[PDB]
Amino acid sequence: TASIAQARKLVEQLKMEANIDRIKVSKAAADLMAYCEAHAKEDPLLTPVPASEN
Amino acid sequence: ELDQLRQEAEQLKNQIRDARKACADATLSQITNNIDPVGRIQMRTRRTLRGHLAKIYAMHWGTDSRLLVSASQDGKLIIWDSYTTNKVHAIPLRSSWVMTCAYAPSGNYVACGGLDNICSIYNLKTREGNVRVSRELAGHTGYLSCCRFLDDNQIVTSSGDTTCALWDIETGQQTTTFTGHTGDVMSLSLAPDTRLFVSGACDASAKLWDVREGMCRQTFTGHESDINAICFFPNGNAFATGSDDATCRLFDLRADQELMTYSHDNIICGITSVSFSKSGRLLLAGYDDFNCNVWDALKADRAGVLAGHDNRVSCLGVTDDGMAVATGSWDSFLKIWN
Amino acid sequence: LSAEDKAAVERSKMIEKQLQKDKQVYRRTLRLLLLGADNSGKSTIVKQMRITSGIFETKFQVDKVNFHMFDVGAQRDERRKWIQCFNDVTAIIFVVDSSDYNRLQEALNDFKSIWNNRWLRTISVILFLNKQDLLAEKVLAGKSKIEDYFPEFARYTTPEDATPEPGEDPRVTRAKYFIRKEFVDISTASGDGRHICYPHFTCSVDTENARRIFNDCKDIILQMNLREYNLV
Amino acid sequence: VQLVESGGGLVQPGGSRKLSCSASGFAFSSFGMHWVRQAPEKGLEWVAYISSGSGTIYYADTVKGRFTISRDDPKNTLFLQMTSLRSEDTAMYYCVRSIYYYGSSPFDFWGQGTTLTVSADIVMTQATSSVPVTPGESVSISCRSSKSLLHSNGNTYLYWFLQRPGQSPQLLIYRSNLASGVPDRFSGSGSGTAFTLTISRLEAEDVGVYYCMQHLEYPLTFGAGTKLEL
Amino acid sequence: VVTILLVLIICGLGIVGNIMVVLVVMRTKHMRTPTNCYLVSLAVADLMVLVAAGLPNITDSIYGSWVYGYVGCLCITYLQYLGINASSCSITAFTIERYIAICHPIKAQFLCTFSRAKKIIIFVWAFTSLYCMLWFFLLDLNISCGYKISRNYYSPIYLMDFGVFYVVPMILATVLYGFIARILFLNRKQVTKMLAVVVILFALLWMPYRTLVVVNSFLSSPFQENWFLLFCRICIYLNSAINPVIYNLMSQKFRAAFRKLCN
Repeated sequence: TASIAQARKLVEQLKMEANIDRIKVSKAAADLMAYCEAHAKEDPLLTPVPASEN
Repeated sequence: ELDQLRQEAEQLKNQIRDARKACADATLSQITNNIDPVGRIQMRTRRTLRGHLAKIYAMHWGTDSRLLVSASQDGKLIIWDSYTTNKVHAIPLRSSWVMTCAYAPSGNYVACGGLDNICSIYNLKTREGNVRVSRELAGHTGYLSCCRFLDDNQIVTSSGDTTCALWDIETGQQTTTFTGHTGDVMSLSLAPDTRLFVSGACDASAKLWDVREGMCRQTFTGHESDINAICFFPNGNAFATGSDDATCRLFDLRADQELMTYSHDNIICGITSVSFSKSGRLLLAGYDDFNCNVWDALKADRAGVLAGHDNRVSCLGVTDDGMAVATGSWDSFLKIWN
Repeated sequence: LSAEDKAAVERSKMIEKQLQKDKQVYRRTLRLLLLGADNSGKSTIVKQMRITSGIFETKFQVDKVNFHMFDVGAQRDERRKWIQCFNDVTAIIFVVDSSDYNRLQEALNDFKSIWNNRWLRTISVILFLNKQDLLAEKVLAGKSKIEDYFPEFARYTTPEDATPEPGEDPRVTRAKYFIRKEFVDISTASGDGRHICYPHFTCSVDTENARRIFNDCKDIILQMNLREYNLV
Repeated sequence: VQLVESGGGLVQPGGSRKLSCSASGFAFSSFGMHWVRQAPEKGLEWVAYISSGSGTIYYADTVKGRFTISRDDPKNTLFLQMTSLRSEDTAMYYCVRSIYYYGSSPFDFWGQGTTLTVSADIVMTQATSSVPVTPGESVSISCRSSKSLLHSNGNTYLYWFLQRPGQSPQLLIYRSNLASGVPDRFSGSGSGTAFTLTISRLEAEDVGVYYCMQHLEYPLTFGAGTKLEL
Repeated sequence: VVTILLVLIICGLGIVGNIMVVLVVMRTKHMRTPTNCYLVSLAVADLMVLVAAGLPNITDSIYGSWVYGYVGCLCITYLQYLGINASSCSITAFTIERYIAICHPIKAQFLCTFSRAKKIIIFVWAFTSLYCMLWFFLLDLNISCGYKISRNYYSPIYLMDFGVFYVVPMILATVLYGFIARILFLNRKQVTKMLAVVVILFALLWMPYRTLVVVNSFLSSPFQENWFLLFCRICIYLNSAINPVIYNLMSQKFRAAFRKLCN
């Protein structure tokens, strides 16, 4: 039953994946931007820190 | 049976696609156009490592931002002191073709592996001082691509057998095994909670597995080539995927789809590494054009370029505190930028 | 300068000396990649080159120089990813069952895949057509004809510049030369000179097996230096 | 892990003697060796140090010329040859291993040592030499130094060694960073000038002499030592 | 004035060639090989020997006098000698490298490395500088740059310039290239031609001046005819300008790097 076996396995996988909630992209993008702006000062790569902190 | 099951699978895929499209209210660009520009991030080389012998093929930052683990294709691990540039540890590996290395979150264990198909975890704080083989675990029928420590007793690994596995150090066996992918798993990345982790394989897709149960809660299927790098966002709600098509894609666990595609026409060489900063604004990705790039995770604009290396960049990593960024290339020279 | 930092610098210098001593050997050694399907006699080749492990390293010394041959016969079928790590190696020895005509198509497909690879584009691919005795016996028995699988074999003329070995039947010579010509055509295609094949008819008992590796690697390094050292 | 010393005994003034130390249970070459003397009814005192691979050697200003340290790595052994032994040389010598790198704990294992009887660096001064205390209470030993041990790198080059009756000094702290094999009861605090060793809960195994050591400059100097009894 | 124009155009060709070679081997990423190091050495040698030997001769031919003064003439003459000697030293090193790589590929892949190339080029440059330092003490004006002591006393020095800097390197180059051609024919149809052209050009362009300086160091009447000195200068300039062209432009790696710079 290898063929139908993997078929039903992937079917159940797609099913359990579809049951997961999916919010719109706007809220996700807003949350990402907020989290990025929250740690802006704590990112020496983004905000060049003075030579005294390196 | 087989025909009805194939039809049901196709219908489920179409339903998932329609649901993902309905939630696609807009792209990340529309919302990231009002944020102020990030400007140019001109990073300069603060340290230069000249100890590696063969092509550097792996690296990682441990809990301490001062020690840097790096593996070379000659079967040699080196824990460098990023600050003083000194060599804190040197481990000769029994396997020459090492492609993965990681530094445990406790600073006492370091994992490695590759074509040997055996994940070797060495201990650094041994009473004997010398580096000893703590646990050389086997069971994977394929080359090891990446290693990541979850604690001082468990470690997740990805092998060429298309199946990832969480092993226990003390027991030396698979704490759990995940269902195989369509292709070989090439990269791994742990979430800040350590409960879930996303993994990509040769197939154009990435699966979000759970450490508690061996099931991929989500499966992204957006790409046009084989994924070679993947890294989690500092928050844990999104992650960037890099493939050999010279294009990165920022997928989200909450929206369950790609948010932005970082690509450029002048970039034709594939990607080998991806990493974020402590904040996530700067997405760093190593390209096969003998240089690394740093884009804006939100604006997607070219923030900086690192052309210090002379060979194909193999791996890169940002410190846990974000003070500097290490980059190991095939030129046997690892460079730290800041 | 602190004392602990000085001790750490001394430890770093010692580790550098160790890494240099190791790089000495790593540089004085030549890396070779052995590739071949299950039907290929790569196992018998390793057994003859005696001058869950996905990798098998074998060191053998010839003419006072070492060779580290890497055999990979315990991994997944596809090899487009883990093959990239084998760049900058000395040579790639491709094995093929030249006797079994059924698997010859798959062998040529694998050879073309390994040759047109983007990462191995600048890596020579040594070719050993092992199992010549079985090929000779089969082509002499006449029960299995290459024409059944390759139509060109029916309209293929024996090379005029050939070098038939003493005691070889015309059919054996013609078959081996047709195989070598097919391999050379698959190789030269998009070769550009940066990498060339080295077809060599290897027997099942010929002790001069590693000698072939030496003679091929010498010319390979010569050609690679003619370009890097600004000769050609 | 063992460091067994030998060669001690009685020596006449002006004589010589080769104190040997056999090391086992670890890579002897990977650890630098320190010969430290302890006078009878007194505290510790650093004598000599030999780095890995014999790449660097140091001696105390008072022991230069007479004592010479060497290490045989093929046999994993250490030797200290003393010549023109003076009367003050009567003391017990200990060999200690130390590996220097970020996150390490130099001076983590102290050998048993051997007794040999005859016939401007930074100084560490402790306020109290003996403090009476019973089990259950907490102790706070103080330590003062003439030079700030806070180097430009930020590391606190301060070592605490606890010597118990019949045993050798045991490492408690190498840099507030607790040492290996030591319970969390011991803690360290203070600035680069003053230092404080705090024991939250006393036990019958804590009685002994606590010595402080500075590692900013290679020439070392141990303190007087604070004693804790039942 | 046609002579001035010829010298100027030859110097310009040499300068542009050397600058392009330098930009090709330095600003490029995959040029960290011993051959490229030897090429950079030869380029920075022959360019310093061209700019330091072209502009003074141009000025002497235009104005008819030496205007650089005493210190200036000393400095430029020292630079000229240093460059002329470093060119031959780098040619010798590169010929030895080619021989080791062609006739000894196995040993070359192990011994010949970029670090050893830096070692060798630095050593030969230091030796050349120490050998040329003698000109600081045995040189003076006569207003034209000349020699303070009679030309006879300079016979031991110039002889070396002909003995170990012309005869030794020429013999080494020709023998090494002959062995390379022998090994190539006995396993390569054009490499032998390029090596033969290199040998012929080197010999025919380094014979004139190396022989003039020698004959003038023994004859009672130093041959200082303007035409012969001009011919020798032109030959030196042509040789230094074709060095970065016959050794680099006639190669695949240099062409690839060039096309990369202008991709």
